[PDB]
Amino acid sequence: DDEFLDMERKIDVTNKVVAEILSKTTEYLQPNPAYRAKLGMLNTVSKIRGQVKTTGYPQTEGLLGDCMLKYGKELGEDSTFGNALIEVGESMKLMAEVKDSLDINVKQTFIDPLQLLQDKDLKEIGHHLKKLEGRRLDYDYKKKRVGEEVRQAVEKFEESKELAERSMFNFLENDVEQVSQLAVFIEAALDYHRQSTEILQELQSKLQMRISAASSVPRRE
Amino acid sequence: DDEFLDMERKIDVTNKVVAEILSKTTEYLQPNPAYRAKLGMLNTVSKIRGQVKTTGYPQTEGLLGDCMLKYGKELGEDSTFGNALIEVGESMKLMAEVKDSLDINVKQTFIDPLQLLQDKDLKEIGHHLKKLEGRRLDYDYKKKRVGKIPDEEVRQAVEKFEESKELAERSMFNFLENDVEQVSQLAVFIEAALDYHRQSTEILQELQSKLQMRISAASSVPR
Repeated sequence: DDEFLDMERKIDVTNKVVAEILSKTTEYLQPNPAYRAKLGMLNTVSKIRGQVKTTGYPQTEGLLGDCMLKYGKELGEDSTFGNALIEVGESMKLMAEVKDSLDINVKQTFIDPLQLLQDKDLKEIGHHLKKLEGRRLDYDYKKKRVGEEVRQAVEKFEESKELAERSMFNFLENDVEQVSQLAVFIEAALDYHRQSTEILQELQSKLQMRISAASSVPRRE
Repeated sequence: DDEFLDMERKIDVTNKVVAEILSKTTEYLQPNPAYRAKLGMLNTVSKIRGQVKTTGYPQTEGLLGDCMLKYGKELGEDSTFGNALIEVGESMKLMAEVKDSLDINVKQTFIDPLQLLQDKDLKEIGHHLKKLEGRRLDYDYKKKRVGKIPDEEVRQAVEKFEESKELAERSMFNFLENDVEQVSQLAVFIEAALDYHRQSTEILQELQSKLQMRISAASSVPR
């Protein structure tokens, strides 16, 4: 009955992390409350929606991209800054899709998975623990003489007791499944950073050249 | 005199561009309004006794890492998931530290310099033009009164009006001629985001290597 209390506190900790990792992650994607979907919407596992943001939100990078492009054009094709702006905004727009993906890939590939874990094994463990605890109470009170009752009460207490140790031990003997999940997250985060590097590197060059050409001519005084 | 009016429309767009980049950049760094302010105050630290770049605010990556550290240890020295959770949380701590540098460095080398372009170069120009509206409004006054006032009454009204138009003109010209320097400021910015992503890719990988082993060693085991 000791292991029990110990395996329990562990699933108990397991629960706290899943929720926490979920919110902390979901937040990592959209730090701004204004552009972070309702929890109700983020609580659904949509195999056709990885959206973590609110309908239409261009993503920060997109907003930084639109303005550089709008105003860069206004400045005319004769201004080095306006033309560079158009190129930088162009890049920023492509930086918004690479982010849209990070969001999506993490929603459906890491968050929803941790959610199915919540809605299945954990919830199941819960009822096994909740039924048990309940079975445990009606027995204490009853084991002090009633009137076929004391009988099928104990047998009910054991069923629920083992059944609670089964699914619970068979989960704390699972671990590795959750660890593989984490990995799925790091992988998704990896493309986002590598792909964001490639775009920025491209832009970096496109800008290093513009400066050079413009700098190899004596600016009018 | 559009050659003039064209230069004004430009300097006009510039500010709209500049101010917009200042807010969008800031929101980029800190989507969460709670720390946008705590970000415009960031200073570069001296490192005589260590390299600690404090921020004054958490980074999402840091938050997340904390939760994994806290419950990972709580799980148990024997738990595989907690053991993995601890290692992953630690990485998150570096991810955060790298985030702090993007904030600081973009603030220092892109936002402050760009705010400076406002508080000085664009201000000086906004001023000369404002100064010219007066001469131009005054000029047109004495002009509407030729024959009703001295000869120097209108002659001066033009000089200070032309000596001004040329001041606002020459001033707009120089700024628009060195915008090369601004594409240069954008280059300092991209360099910042660029650096930040690579050092992030560097951390993630190190961890992914360790995670595989962890997952492998946890499966190539008896039950």
